[PDB]
Amino acid sequence: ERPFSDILTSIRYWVIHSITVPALFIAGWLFVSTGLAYDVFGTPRPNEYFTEDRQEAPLITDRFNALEQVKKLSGN
Amino acid sequence: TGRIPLWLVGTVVGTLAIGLLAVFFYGSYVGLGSSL
Amino acid sequence: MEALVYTFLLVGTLGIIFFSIFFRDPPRMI
Amino acid sequence: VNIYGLTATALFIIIPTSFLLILYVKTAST
Amino acid sequence: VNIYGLTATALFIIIPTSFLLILYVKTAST
Amino acid sequence: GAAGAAAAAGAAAAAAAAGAAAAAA
Amino acid sequence: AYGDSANVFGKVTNKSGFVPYAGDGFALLLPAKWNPSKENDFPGVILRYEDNFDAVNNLVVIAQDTDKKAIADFGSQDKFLESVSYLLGKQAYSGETQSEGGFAPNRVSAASLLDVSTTTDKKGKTYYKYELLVRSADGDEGGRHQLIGATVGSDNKLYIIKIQIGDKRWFKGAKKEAMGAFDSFTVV
Amino acid sequence: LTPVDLFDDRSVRDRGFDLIYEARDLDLPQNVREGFTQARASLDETKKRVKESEARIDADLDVFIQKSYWTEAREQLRRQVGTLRFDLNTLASTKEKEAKKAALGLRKEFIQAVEDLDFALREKDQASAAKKLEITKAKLDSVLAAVL
Amino acid sequence: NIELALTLVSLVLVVSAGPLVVVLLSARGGNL
Amino acid sequence: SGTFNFMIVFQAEHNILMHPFHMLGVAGVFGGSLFSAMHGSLVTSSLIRETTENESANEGYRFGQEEETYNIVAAHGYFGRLIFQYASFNNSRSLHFFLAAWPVIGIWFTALGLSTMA
Amino acid sequence: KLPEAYAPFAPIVDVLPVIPVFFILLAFVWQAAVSFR
Amino acid sequence: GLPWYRVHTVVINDPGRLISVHLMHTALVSGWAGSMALFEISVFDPSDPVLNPMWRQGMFVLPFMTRLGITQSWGGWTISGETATNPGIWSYEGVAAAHIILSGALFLASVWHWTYWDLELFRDPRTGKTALDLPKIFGIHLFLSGLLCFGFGAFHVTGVFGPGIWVSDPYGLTGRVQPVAPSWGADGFDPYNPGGIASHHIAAGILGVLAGLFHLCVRPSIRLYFGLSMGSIETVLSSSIAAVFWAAFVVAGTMWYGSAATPIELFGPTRYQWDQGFFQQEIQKRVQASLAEGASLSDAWSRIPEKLAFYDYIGNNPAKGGLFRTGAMNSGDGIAVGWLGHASFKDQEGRELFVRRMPTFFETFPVLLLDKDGIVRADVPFRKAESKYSIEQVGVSVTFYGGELDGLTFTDPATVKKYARKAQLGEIFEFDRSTLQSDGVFRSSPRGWFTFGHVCFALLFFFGHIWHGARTIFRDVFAGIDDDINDQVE
Amino acid sequence: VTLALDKDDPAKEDSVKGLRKDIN
Amino acid sequence: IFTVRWLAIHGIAVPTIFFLGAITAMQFIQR
Ligand code: CLA
Ligand code: CLA
Ligand code: CLA
Ligand code: CLA
Ligand code: CLA
Ligand code: CLA
Ligand SMILES: CCCCCCCCCCCCCCCC(=O)OC[C@H](CO[C@@H]1O[C@H](CS(=O)(=O)O)[C@@H](O)[C@H](O)[C@H]1O)OC(=O)CCCCCCCCCCCCCCC
Ligand SMILES: CCCCCCCCCCCCCCCC(=O)OC[C@H](COP(=O)(O)OC[C@@H](O)CO)OC(=O)CCCCCCCCCCCCCCC
Ligand SMILES: CC1=C(/C=C/C(C)=C/C=C/C(C)=C/C=C/C=C(C)/C=C/C=C(C)/C=C/C2=C(C)CCCC2(C)C)C(C)(C)CCC1
Ligand SMILES: CC1=C(/C=C/C(C)=C/C=C/C(C)=C/C=C/C=C(C)/C=C/C=C(C)/C=C/C2=C(C)CCCC2(C)C)C(C)(C)CCC1
Ligand SMILES: [Fe+2]
Repeated sequence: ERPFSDILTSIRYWVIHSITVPALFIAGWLFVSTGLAYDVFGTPRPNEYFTEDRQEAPLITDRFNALEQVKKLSGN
Repeated sequence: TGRIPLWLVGTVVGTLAIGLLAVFFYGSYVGLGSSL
Repeated sequence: MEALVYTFLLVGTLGIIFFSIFFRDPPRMI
Repeated sequence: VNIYGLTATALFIIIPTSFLLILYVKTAST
Repeated sequence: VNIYGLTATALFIIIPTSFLLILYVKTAST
Repeated sequence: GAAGAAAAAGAAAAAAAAGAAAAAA
Repeated sequence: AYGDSANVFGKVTNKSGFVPYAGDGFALLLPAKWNPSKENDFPGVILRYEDNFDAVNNLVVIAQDTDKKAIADFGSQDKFLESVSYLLGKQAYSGETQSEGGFAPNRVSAASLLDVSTTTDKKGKTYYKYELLVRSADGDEGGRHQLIGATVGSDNKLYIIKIQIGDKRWFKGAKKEAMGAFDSFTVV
Repeated sequence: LTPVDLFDDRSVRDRGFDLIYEARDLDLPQNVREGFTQARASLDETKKRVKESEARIDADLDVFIQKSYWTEAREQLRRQVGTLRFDLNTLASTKEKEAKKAALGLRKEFIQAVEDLDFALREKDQASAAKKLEITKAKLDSVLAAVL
Repeated sequence: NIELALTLVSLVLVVSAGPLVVVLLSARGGNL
Repeated sequence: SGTFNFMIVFQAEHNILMHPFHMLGVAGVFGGSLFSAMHGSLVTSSLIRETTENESANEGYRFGQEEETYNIVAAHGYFGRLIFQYASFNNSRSLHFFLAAWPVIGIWFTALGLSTMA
Repeated sequence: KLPEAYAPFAPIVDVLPVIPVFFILLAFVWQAAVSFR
Repeated sequence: GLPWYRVHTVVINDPGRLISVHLMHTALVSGWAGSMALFEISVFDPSDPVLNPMWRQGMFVLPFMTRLGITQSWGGWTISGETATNPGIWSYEGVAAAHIILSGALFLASVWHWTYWDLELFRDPRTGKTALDLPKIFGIHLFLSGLLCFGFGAFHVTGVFGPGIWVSDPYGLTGRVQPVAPSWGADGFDPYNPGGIASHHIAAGILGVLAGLFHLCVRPSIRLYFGLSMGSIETVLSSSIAAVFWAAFVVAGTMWYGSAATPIELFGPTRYQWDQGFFQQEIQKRVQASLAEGASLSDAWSRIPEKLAFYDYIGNNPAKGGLFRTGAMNSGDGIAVGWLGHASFKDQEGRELFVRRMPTFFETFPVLLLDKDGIVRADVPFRKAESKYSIEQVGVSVTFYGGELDGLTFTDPATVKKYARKAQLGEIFEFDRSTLQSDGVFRSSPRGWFTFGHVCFALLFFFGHIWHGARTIFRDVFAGIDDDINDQVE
Repeated sequence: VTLALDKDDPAKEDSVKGLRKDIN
Repeated sequence: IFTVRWLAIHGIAVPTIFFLGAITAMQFIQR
């Protein structure tokens, strides 16, 4: 039953996947365009790479105290 | 089953797959990672 | 000295190539 | 040119060469 | 301790040792 | 931003209308 | 994690290719693709940026305290550069050679002064600006262009800028980054 | 350990040094880079080289022909003469429209005399090249009596 | 930017114009 | 070692690793080594029991025999459950064309990639 | 650029070179429409 | 008949020849152990244990005898650097002979089990065919294993009856064989605690006895008999090969990282001690302990042991080697003779300078002289045409403190560059390239060679686990598949 | 003159003295 | 429909269209 070619040619597939598929594309568009992707993953925005303390690349350089150090490297 | 033709699905879905790929080459020359 | 050893290993490899072609175990059919 | 490598080359030849010759001439006579 | 005598001893062993082993294991399988 | 959601909500209601334009037929 | 929106469909903030800088007593516009180097070549270095691509392309400012109030008090421009000739380095090869081509005997490097000027700013202080091409016996980068400019500030301190650009990069667009940084150098 | 040495080369840029640096920055137009704008903007620099070009033709090209120096006469006609086509258009584009056709018509036949002198110098025909040169100098004076 | 927008309109009217032949010829007639 | 100098100097002057035709050539020799091990193991794992455990299984094939010494249906029906059923080749003639065309087309590109960087 | 009596038609011209890539794709649409017979 | 790679499977069916063929392998392994220990004693140079120790000389199995108490020899010498007044029977040569005598005894036992293969013990009752009771056989051998484990831990290591193991200080200076006490807290799992080794083998020895008593009595499940194929002598081979590569990753892992079971006076320092500045920090900790109490420079650097300065050297780093740079570490840079001092660098502005040491990756590394705050001030430049950090212009002099060049200063710009390129390699030493005709490029320690074998063996034994686990689960289809096997598709 | 920390910083910089407590 | 074949495709296809919406908005982030 349903061998991958009566699904793609069925209209009930496209009365679902012309609504959920664009609303999921827009959900991915708004995850980044609202800046939330910069906050969840901690990637710096293009105005966040260099604070006034440092003008160089960060260096973690400390194992067990890295959690509060990367807060100081990022500038929070 | 057969309500829409499979070749018209594969044309249209293939077109905005080539169309989405052209956005990835458009965005490779402008904005982030454009070297300008 | 080692160049004598190098050529002996190269001549010896080309010897096995000569025997593997002209003295191969012939494929018997049926 | 060392004492090791000149005879390690000769042992890596002759000990596996002759071992395979022991098994082949055993087999080719059967 | 020379390069000759240490490997001439090893060749006078292994080249006639294995030759006799080629002929024996040929024969003992017959 | 807003215009990234305005034309997004436009085709969210256009494909809902065009998806119903053939669902009424 | 402060939530600021991503710059979708937005206007750029810097296409000038220059970043304004303000140290202590001076201000200049650095080449925007250059980054700070942790090197002190010379006594008196305040900042020293180098290119990200190769470390030959770099600039450096030098603030020496002096007893003189005007740059004319150091003599003329020809007598000034021979005092500050340490900017071009030192020949660390005191070997004897006559097989290097286009040089004097025992010289594996030969600086050539190409331009001088006496430009000023809106404050009134005159500068001594220089333009050299320092060739070497191996001839790396096709030579090295030097952009030396010097002045004494309002605190009796000699501010010297030196922009070094390899000649290979000079005709390929590092003249625009260097001259734009060299003209922007103003000591307040 | 010795310092590096300076040399007074502040007048090489006044003569000819900063000329290959103008031909390598890709921000200038190519008419500025190839030397085409500077020839059109200053009329006297073309008027200098055109009088110099006939000094290379009326005096310097026959000498290689009686001694039959062909590859020094083929390239005498291309080295400093190698701007004369571009120069004789700039000096002819300063005239009236019925004077420009008189100028470019004389300029067109001097081209046909040099290209016939070149072919005479190409098959090493000394009896023809010494004859094609006197035609070439006559068509040269007809252009230079029109555009300057 | 109208010069960029017309280039997109000229793209869509042509990128459809090939399958427009194939769709129409499939519906009416059918000798493809 | 002269080859190794040729490769190292090539990557400095032409950046061969970042060229897509060398990327396709690596995909042809990594795919061609994957597919050699893939096709080589499915055939080896589908051999009909012809010999005992005291003699090699390579004795079970006779040169010139007209029967077919392994089970293509069992080989296809194994790679079908391994990833997907329609992701396999039930056609052994279509299998061996793809087995030839993946290295040959990949090396065709890296031969042209080297010739475009020429 | 084009002659200025044709420069409003320059948006159409930028689409014109890629058209023979669509001609090889149209052979695949036509063969998909007959189901690759 | 059989192929060449399948000849040893004549032993899979009869257990008597399986005894005889493991006995011959056991005779060869202990026959190697005595023969390698005789070879290492015949080439070991026990003269300088401070600056030419056993790991410096290429001794591989001599640090394994010395790890478990054997410190004395029948030539008078010891390891700690004194004369043995009573070597006893358990010398190095006594143990090298005890493995050869065992090698011939195991040899004769293998000849016995080869001829008398058809023992009644190997045939089970009331079926009469050769069979082995592998759950109980495992229960016997696990019981003996935990009995030796508890015996080695409570008696040999703890020093209750045996001698003990090697214990040293953190810095590899004062190291002996002394008994340890077991440590039963959380401290016993710190692997640099030797007390956790004794506390291991007691606790794992007792549990291995109690587990052995389980597998002697409780027969396995039937569902777990078939699922692990217990009736085959190869499902114990696959699981044992799985046991011995697991062990060989742990064993080579603790050898490379260092542990209390791998002392650095026996196996050399680790690569993480050069990288993390382990001995350099302590050498500076002892100079600053003397400059703070009131002392001179040259009187403080003399108080550092010459053995401690030898650990702070890139040539004794095990990761500065080569795969075919064969032999002793002394064959590379020479036999170390004396510590040549501590090179201290000053320029013409009276500022100290510090050579950036060669990192472990670098075959070659440019010499840089940095200040206190970490800024490069002098180097040996590659281009000398227009330099600005040359030693000649900066005016770098070098003074030594302690060692053979104590109180001696070098201002010659050729001499200073020679010792600046030796100071990136660590502390400065004087070698001899004439005693062994040394090549000039470093080797790896036995700590690096042991790790190389026992990860290459642990990785090849992953494949042997894969092969022999596959031959048990797929034992019925080893010679091929059935003809009607087409029911597995739709 | 020099601490043991900023002697092992310009010489090795991977030092276990220089890496720990380096939040200052 | 929540079957194994449904969870196989939509484990792949649902985040794929989510990231393709994300990556497409990244082409228009200027700076
Ligand atoms: C009882 C007789 C006996 C004794 C006292 C010794 C004593 C010694 N041998 Mg010799 N040896 C013997 C028999 C003996 N050997 C035999 C029969 C063989 C042939 C197999 C060898 C082969 C041999 C070699 C090849 C070497 C030695 C070495 C040594 C020395 C150090 C041992 C060492 O560090 O091992 C360390 C031992 C271990 C780490 C044990 C590993 C066992 C693992 C950890 C257990 C895993 C399985 C276990 C069952 C798991 C369950 C545990 C629990 C649940 C029950 C020491 C002098 C070394 C040496 O310096 O000699 C020159 C050396 O290199 N021996
Ligand atoms: C895992 C077990 C283990 C291991 C590897 C070692 C290893 C070692 N122990 Mg320790 N020990 C252990 C368990 C262990 N011990 C236990 C359980 C005890 C408590 C009983 C002790 C108590 C102990 C003491 C008290 C001493 C050692 C010593 C030694 C060292 C020398 C022993 C040797 O090399 O024998 C190697 C032996 C063989 C390879 C077997 C040889 C077989 C012989 C030669 C065959 C012939 C037998 C006989 C002579 C003939 C009989 C004749 C008859 C037929 C008439 C070595 C480091 C000694 C030491 O370090 O002193 C410096 C020492 O004094 N051990
Ligand atoms: C209170 C009692 C006590 C005490 C103090 C100890 C103390 C110790 N035990 Mg023992 N032990 C005890 C009871 C005790 N044990 C009992 C009752 C058992 C059950 C029989 C064991 C079983 C046991 C085992 C099986 C092991 C120890 C180990 C250790 C050591 C741990 C520290 C160490 O070296 O880590 C080092 C060891 C590890 C970090 C183990 C991690 C294992 C890794 C994951 C294996 C990696 C290989 C794997 C295939 C991964 C693929 C390769 C990879 C590169 C991708 C230490 C000596 C370990 C040891 O001897 O190490 C030398 C060890 O392997 N113990
Ligand atoms: C796990 C096993 C092991 C380990 C770690 C060591 C470790 C060590 N041994 Mg010992 N040794 C062992 C087993 C081991 N040995 C065995 C089994 C024997 C008996 C043959 C010896 C005999 C022996 C002697 C006689 C000597 C050493 C020496 C050494 C040291 C130098 C290592 C070296 O040069 O490597 C060399 C490593 C390589 C060349 C890389 C091997 C890579 C593969 C195996 C090459 C094979 C490829 C190819 C098929 C070979 C064909 C080429 C042909 C021309 C030969 C080192 C401490 C020397 C030493 O310092 O003693 C003081 C020394 O003189 N060993
Ligand atoms: C405890 C370890 C162990 C044991 C007991 C066995 C035992 C067996 N294996 Mg397995 N195997 C192992 C490890 C082991 N293997 C590992 C680690 C691998 C991965 C390389 C394999 C891969 C393997 C394959 C692929 C096959 C076997 C086969 C066999 C069987 C016959 C072996 C034979 O005739 O060799 C004959 C070998 C020779 C005549 C010469 C081999 C010479 C090589 C080059 C080694 C040189 C010897 C060297 C001096 C010793 C150093 C070894 C080192 C570990 C110390 C036998 C049941 C065969 C089988 O199952 O048959 C049905 C088979 O096809 N084994
Ligand atoms: C690629 C790896 C691999 C593969 C394919 C096999 C395949 C096989 N093994 Mg082997 N095995 C492996 C690795 C592997 N093993 C390792 C690393 C070990 C430990 C040394 C073993 C130990 C082992 C034993 C002791 C036995 C087998 C057996 C078997 C067979 C039956 C299947 C089975 O029980 O698997 C074993 C199951 C697994 C490998 C899956 C376990 C994975 C768990 C869920 C992960 C837990 C790790 C944890 C969550 C991560 C935290 C640590 C992290 C920080 C690093 C089969 C031939 C049996 C056999 O031969 O029967 C005939 C048997 O007796 N294996
Ligand atoms: C000089 C070359 C470069 C040097 C290379 C050195 C390394 C060589 C390595 C390879 C050695 C040979 C491998 C095994 C070959 C084999 O089994 O053949 C099998 C065939 C059997 O075929 C059968 O032989 C029958 C005769 S009989 O059965 O053998 O009596 C015959 O009747 C029948 O027609 C035929 O089918 O052998 C022959 O045909 C003739 C016998 C070959 C004898 C071995 C030669 C050994 C090499 C010596 C060469 C000189 C070396 C010194 C100078 C450098
Ligand atoms: C005591 C110290 C240790 C001494 C050890 C001495 C003995 C060691 C002998 C080991 C060698 C045995 C190998 C026999 C090899 C052999 O007999 O092949 C045949 C063999 C199996 O063939 P069959 O299954 O048909 O067996 C039939 C029987 O007649 C074989 O006994 O193939 C393999 O076992 C797999 C490995 C083959 C690998 C072949 C070589 C592949 C690489 C070629 C490299 C050169 C070309 C590439 C250059 C770029
Ligand atoms: C009879 C007898 C006797 C004697 C005994 C003896 C004498 C013994 C010996 C023994 C021996 C003398 C042994 C030896 C052994 C050795 C070995 C066993 C080796 C091996 C090797 C190997 C195994 C190797 C491997 C490898 C290679 C190949 C290379 C490198 C890598 C590796 C390592 C892997 C007596 C009189 C006492 C009395 C009693 C009886
Ligand atoms: C713990 C201990 C120890 C050790 C011990 C041991 C380890 C032992 C071993 C033992 C052994 C290990 C033994 C063995 C034995 C063997 C035998 C006894 C064998 C015999 C054989 C035979 C008798 C054979 C015969 C024959 C021949 C020759 C040929 C022909 C056939 C026949 C079979 C008849 C010590 C001392 C340290 C101290 C004390 C305690
Ligand atoms: Fe095939």
